[PDB]
Amino acid sequence: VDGIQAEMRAMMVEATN
Amino acid sequence: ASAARRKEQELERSQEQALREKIDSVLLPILGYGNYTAQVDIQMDFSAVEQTRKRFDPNTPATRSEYALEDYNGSVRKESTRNFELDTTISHERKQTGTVARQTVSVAIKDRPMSESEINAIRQVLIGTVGFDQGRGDLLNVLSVKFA
Amino acid sequence: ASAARRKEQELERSQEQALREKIDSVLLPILGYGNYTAQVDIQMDFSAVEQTRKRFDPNTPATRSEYALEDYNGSVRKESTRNFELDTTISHERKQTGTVARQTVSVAIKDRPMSESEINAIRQVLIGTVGFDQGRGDLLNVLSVKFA
Amino acid sequence: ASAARRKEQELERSQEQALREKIDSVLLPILGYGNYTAQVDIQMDFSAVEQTRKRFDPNTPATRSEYALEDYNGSVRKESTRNFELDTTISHERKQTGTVARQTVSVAIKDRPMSESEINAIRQVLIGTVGFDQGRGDLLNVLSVKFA
Amino acid sequence: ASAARRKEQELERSQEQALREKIDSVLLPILGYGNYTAQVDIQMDFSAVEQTRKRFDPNTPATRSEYALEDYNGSVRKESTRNFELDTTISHERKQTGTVARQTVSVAIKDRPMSESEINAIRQVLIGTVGFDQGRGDLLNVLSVKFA
Amino acid sequence: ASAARRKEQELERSQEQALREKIDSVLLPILGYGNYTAQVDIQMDFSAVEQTRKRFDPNTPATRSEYALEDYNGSVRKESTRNFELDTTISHERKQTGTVARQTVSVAIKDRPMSESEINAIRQVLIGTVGFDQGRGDLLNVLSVKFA
Amino acid sequence: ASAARRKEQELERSQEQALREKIDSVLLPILGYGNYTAQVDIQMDFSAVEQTRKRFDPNTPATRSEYALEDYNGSVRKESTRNFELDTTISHERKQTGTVARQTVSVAIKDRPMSESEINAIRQVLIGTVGFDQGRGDLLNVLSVKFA
Repeated sequence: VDGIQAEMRAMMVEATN
Repeated sequence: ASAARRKEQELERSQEQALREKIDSVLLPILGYGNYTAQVDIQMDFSAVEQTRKRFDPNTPATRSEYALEDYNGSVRKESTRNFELDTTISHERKQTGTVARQTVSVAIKDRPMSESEINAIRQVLIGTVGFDQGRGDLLNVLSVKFA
Repeated sequence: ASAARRKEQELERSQEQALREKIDSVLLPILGYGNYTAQVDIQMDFSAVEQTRKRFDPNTPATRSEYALEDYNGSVRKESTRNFELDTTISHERKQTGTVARQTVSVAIKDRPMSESEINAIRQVLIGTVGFDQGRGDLLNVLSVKFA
Repeated sequence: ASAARRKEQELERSQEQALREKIDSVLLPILGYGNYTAQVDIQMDFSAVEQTRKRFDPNTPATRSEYALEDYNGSVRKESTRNFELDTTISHERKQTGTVARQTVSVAIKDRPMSESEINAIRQVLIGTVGFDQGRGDLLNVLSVKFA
Repeated sequence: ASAARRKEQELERSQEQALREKIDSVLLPILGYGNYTAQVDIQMDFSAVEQTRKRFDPNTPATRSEYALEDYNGSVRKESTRNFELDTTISHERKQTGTVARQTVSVAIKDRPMSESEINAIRQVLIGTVGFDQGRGDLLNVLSVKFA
Repeated sequence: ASAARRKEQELERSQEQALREKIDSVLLPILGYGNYTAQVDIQMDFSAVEQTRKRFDPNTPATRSEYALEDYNGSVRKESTRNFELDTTISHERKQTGTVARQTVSVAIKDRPMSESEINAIRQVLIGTVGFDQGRGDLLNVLSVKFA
Repeated sequence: ASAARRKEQELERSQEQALREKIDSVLLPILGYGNYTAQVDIQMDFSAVEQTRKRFDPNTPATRSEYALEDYNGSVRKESTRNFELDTTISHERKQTGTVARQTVSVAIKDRPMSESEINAIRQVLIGTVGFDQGRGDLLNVLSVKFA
């Protein structure tokens, strides 16, 4: 849910970095 | 879905058969043909657990911004504002459906009885032959009985 | 849906038959042909439980932002504002429909009676032959009766 | 829907027949042919229960945000505001329609009578042969009567 | 998905077979043909863990902007505002599905018994032959038993 | 994905075979044909780590803009505002999937035993023949056993 | 990607083969045919590092604009505003994927033994024959063993 979406956003931050 | 339940029963029976085959492959040389009997019960859970954990680290914060006002006169006013950054772990786990939740194995050895030392040695071989896991709730009985 | 109920009855009967087959495979060598009789009752629940748990960790909070005003004069004013981050576990479980809720096994051994030691040994073999689980409410009776 | 009720009656009768078959399979060797009679009544509920439970954990709250004002002068003002996060379990269960709500079994044994010990032994075999469940309200009568 | 579970069972059995082949390749020259028996149990987890960690470095901050007001009169007012930059590591890990969670190996050596020194030497060879990992919970039994 | 797991098993077995080939290529001249036996276990991790690190240099800041007000009267007011530029390293690393996490090698030498000096010399040759890495957790056993 | 891992294994094996060829080309004239054996282990990292560094020069700033107010009365007010320009280096590096992270070479020389001086001379030749790099963690063993 919200926590999983936050995890996905963190992975997206990783990809952008 | 009842077909799925049928195939789950098939999976459990297949596991039991494989364990019985291994038991035979170990005990047939050691004991001989027809000098033992063994049966195996395997109970398998088929839940659909799916867990998401979000863990922090309270004891190692990193200050991002900070304000600190400290005036005197007597009067002593100590205002403070602080923002922190914390270690954040987000783990999403998805367990496998069918897992052996409990395993029961019983072996009966034909008399002519067997000494305690050899019974315990056979038990030690089986532990490892079957993958005995007491912490899982598994049970392993080895008895010396009189075959008719 | 009544066809589904019929197939559930079929599943229960199949489980009972399999357990009876295992009982025979164990007792036929030990006791012989026609020296015993055994029947098995298996009750299976077919509910559709589906649970979602959201658990926190009260004893390890991590401060995210913090404000603290503490002025003196006498007068002592201690204002404070605090925001926390907590460990959050979110687990979604979906139980399997048909699960053995209770298992009953009874075995009767033909007399000529049987000693208590051998009765208990047969009981020990069955425990593991069938997968006896007392905590589930299962029941296992072994008696020595007079066949006609 | 009356066709559904007819098939429910068929299900109940099929269950009774299966239990009678098991009773015969157990008692025919033990007692013999024509030395006993047994009949089984099975009452099955066909409701459509569907429950949703939302449970919390009052004794382990986790503070999310917190405000606390405590000033002195005498005058003592203690303001406080607190927000909590609680363990939340949400379970949706859907019971199976047809469930055996009560089971009645009666067995009559032909005289030449039977001793109390053997009557109780037969009762013990039946308990497990049928899956006797007293907590469900089931009833099991074993009598020794004079056949004509 | 039950086909996937079947293929997982196949993977586990294949791993066990490979380990048995290696055990044979080591022990057949050392002990001989038919002088030993060995069986291997391999339990493999098939979860789908996927973790994201965001870690900071509290003890090495770098000041980005800074304001500092410090006036006297007596009265001493020390205002301060500070912004920091911190070391930020963001690691996304995705574990492999099937991993050997526990490994059990048992080897039985035919008597004519074996001395403790040679038993321990065989155990040392197996440690490395199989890849014994006690920290994983693996178990390795080597016994000297009497073959029939 | 289970096909991928199968090919991972194939990769591990291929690595083990290659290491065994190298072991043979070294020991066959030194010891001879049939005077030794050796087996290799290779455990390979197949995670998907992908890390991003953003590191600063706190101890060498460079002032970009600066304001400094310092008035006296007695009263001493020292206002100051400062902006900094810092060394910024941003490294994105992506680890290779399959990496040897632990390596176990065991070699057994046929007796007629071997002296400690030659055992240690063989161990030294193997260290470098296999690429022994103790810091990785690798293990290398060399024993002198009695072949049958 | 597993095909990529296979080709990485091929690259490592090719490197090892080339180093072995060079070792032979050096030692075959010096020692002779069949008087030595040597094996090479090469471990290669295949990460995907990609770094961006932004470095400044704190100790050589260049003032771009400047304001300075300095009034007296007693009262002494010293206001100042300053803007700086700094040396800025921005380097983007992208490391090559496959790099030899550790290299292990072992050479065994047939006895009839070899003196320490000649062993060290052979070691010196190999250092340069292989490109020995101790700072990388490489290891080079040269032993005098008894060939069978």
